[PDB]
Amino acid sequence: TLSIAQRRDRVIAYLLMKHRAMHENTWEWMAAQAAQYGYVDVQGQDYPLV
Amino acid sequence: AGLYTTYQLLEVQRKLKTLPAFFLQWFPRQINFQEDMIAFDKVIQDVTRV
Repeated sequence: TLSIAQRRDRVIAYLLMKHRAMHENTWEWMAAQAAQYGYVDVQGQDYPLV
Repeated sequence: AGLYTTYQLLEVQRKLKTLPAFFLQWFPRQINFQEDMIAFDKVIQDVTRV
């Protein structure tokens, strides 16, 4: 029943929500590290450990 | 007596067992359908990754 325009609309809406939620999960994770250990190790595949 | 002992028949002692419904309380939805099969689509979206 979806047009390819509508499949695209759905998937993009989902991806926007995923991005917002992934950012907010990173905020939660950073807050948890800060509150607990008093420091946070930031890392990534594209971000050296500091 | 002699030919045969006489009797009084007292009321019959019937014992109608049953298997009363217990599990069908968690199956409240009834569908009568003539299609061959029923189909479900299950979708999981983890949104807790950093």
